[PDB]
Amino acid sequence: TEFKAGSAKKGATLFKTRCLQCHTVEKGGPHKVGPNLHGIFGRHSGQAEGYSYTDANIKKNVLWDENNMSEYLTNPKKYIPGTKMAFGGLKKEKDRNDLITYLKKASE
Amino acid sequence: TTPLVHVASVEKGRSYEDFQKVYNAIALKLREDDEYDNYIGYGPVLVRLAWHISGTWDKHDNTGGSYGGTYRFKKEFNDPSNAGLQNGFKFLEPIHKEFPWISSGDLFSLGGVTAVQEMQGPKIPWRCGRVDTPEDTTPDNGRLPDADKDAGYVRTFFQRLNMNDREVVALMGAHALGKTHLKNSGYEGPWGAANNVFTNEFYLNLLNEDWKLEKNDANNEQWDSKSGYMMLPTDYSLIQDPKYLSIVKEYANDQDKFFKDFSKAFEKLLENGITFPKDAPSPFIFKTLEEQGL
Amino acid sequence: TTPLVHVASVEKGRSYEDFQKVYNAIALKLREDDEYDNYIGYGPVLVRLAWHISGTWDKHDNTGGSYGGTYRFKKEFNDPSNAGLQNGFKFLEPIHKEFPWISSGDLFSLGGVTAVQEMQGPKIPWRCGRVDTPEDTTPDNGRLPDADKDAGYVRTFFQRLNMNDREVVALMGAHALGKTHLKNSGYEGPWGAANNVFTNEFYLNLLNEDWKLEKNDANNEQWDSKSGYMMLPTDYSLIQDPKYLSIVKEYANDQDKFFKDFSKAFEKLLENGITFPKDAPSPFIFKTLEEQGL
Ligand code: HEC
Ligand code: ZNH
Ligand code: ZNH
Repeated sequence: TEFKAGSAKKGATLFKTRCLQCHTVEKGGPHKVGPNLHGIFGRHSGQAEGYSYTDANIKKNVLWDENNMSEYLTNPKKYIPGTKMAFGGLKKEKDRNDLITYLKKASE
Repeated sequence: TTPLVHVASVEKGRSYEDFQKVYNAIALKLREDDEYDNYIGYGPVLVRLAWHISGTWDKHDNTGGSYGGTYRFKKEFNDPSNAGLQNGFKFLEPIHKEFPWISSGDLFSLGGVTAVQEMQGPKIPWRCGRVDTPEDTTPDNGRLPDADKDAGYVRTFFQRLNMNDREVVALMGAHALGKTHLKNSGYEGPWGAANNVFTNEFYLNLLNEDWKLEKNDANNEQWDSKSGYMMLPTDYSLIQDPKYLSIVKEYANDQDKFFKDFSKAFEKLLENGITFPKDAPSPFIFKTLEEQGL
Repeated sequence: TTPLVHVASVEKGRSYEDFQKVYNAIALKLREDDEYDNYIGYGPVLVRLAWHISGTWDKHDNTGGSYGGTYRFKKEFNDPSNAGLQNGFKFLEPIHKEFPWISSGDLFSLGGVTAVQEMQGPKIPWRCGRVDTPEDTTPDNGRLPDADKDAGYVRTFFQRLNMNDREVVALMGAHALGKTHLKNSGYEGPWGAANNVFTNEFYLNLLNEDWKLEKNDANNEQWDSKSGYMMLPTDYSLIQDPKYLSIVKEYANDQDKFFKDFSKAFEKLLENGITFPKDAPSPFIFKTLEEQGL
């Protein structure tokens, strides 16, 4: 695709340090500060049960595929303005492709 | 007759554009060296550094403060209350080699302003003019606050820095950044989830979490929550004290008010002890990396 | 044979406030029933409905248009080109029972104006006075355009609606809203990502995306992009004709010019066939829900 594919082992270290404090990747998992990321690939933005999302994340309604997710993780408040996702941003392409490779295998 | 007058003197020949270049260098390295401290990055240690070099100030005799840049000297460097900060110094030294003209105090304080702005925080007006002083003027160890204390201590300590209730509660909100490290202070864990993005999370966590007083691995007592967050006894004292509690609530409910108050209080913290002349330029508001298209 | 005069007659004793109340009811139901069509809402179907009832007009004999509100009857209700519009009617009928004094034509056209404004589009002046006409004034099927067509067809079709090149390119911009559904028209997919908000995205996508002619599951051909967007052959014809192309380029660059031209052309579309007495009140510009606090 337009995005490559990296190491799922690095993306595991990138998730446990930059995403786990808010997210969880297993089935029927907890909704901490952020939603359960299981099955997020092939689903629309703001469709996971039992969580209160912001009106900006719902009204954007984009199918989460590996390409538009890379645009999200680089700057969250730019692609979807008004979202409560307090994240700085993955500025490196290598850090993005490694994380998506892990998220493709952990959330499916 | 009077205390120490620390008069600001702009570095030989420098203006806004020169300092924007130092900000840009610090901001870029903050983006580049993102692997530090389990990917939290150097942002939090830079604001802690800016605070610790400023926090040595004593309003009664005008000793300490950011002016002299005395952190570069042994005594203040090896202060155990400064453990962890050597990483902030190591970050800033190649930037000092790139810009040898900037004083130590200006660089240390600019590092903090840069870190807050780059972590999506409020714009913090900054003034230049701090001048390096000899080894004499190096403040004695023990001027920084102890974390194992109460509200009365916090209030009385901050009086030495000319900070009122609103200013201390505002300043403490920087604890939304980074974490406590057992090896450094004897305390362990983050105050929040958004470790490297400046928000009002500190106040939200103080109020919305169920806190329990437990002993850590260094045998120190801290307040821990089920979400994996922590609060130092001095942080938790902000909700034990009724006057501090109302301000904590105000900031938890209004991030804009927190930003405005923090900006003023942080600028004051970094400027404490410095007398700025009237021919001296107006405070600089630096453009972020994002505003420059990066 | 000789042309039909359709004189606007204001609903007895009704003024601005009465119609603002109908606008508010539509607007609130639009916010409430946000579940519909994968969270796109009923907004797009309401503007499609306002266009479909108005697009039946024939200038040569003054038959059809928004005046009579004749969509409610069986013949125009079951027109294939009207597939999917039943949802728009289902949406508007409880609002009609809530305000039984409003004519069908007035409600249908107001639904369109309301939808555009509530989705952050331009203010569209709207005039009341459409009067309900019987079952035989009901226009014959096949008066709406075919999507499969080229620029020459689009131009000639819109001539029947007294629309010039600027008016048709402006009107087609409503395709920034919603999507094509295979079960309805035999075409599938959205024209843009911002489906529930009125923008100039239709023109930006038409010019900036890499389009490829492809067959769909209903065996019709449409233009598709790698980003998942589509264009009907009639839409793509706007970049094949040189006159329409210049106007597409103009709107892609200037959203404010598109907003101004769309408001004029949409109002004209909704008013086609109606003779307004100098009597008659000035057009109403309704306040949005946001403008009323709510
Ligand atoms: C905590 C402070 C966060 C960190 C660090 C990360 N995310 Fe998160 N995320 C968080 C919240 C509060 C929300 C909800 C936003 C809203 O507007 O309601 C999210 C959301 C997402 C989503 C979208 C889910 C959906 O729409 O169904 C995704 C795909 C997501 N976050 C991914 C993600 C990744 C991979 C991260 C690691 C680097 C990450 N987030 C960190 C809060 C926080
Ligand atoms: C009372 C008072 C007080 C006290 C006691 C304190 C204390 C503290 C401690 C203990 C710690 C830890 C260290 C380690 O590493 O381990 C910290 C950190 C800290 N800190 Zn803080 N503080 C304070 C204030 C403060 C202020 C005022 C500020 C600013 C503004 C700050 C900022 C900080 C930061 C940011 C940090 C981070 C670091 C890192 O992470 O690295 N701070 N601190
Ligand atoms: C040429 C011409 C033309 C044509 C052919 C058309 C066609 C069409 C089609 C095919 C469709 C689809 C349907 C389904 O569902 O599937 C549509 C839709 C449509 N549409 Zn459009 N159109 C047109 C014009 C138009 C106009 C003029 C307007 C207005 C103004 C419109 C608006 C519309 C809308 C909005 C829509 C969407 C809807 C939904 O989504 O629901 N439109 N459309």
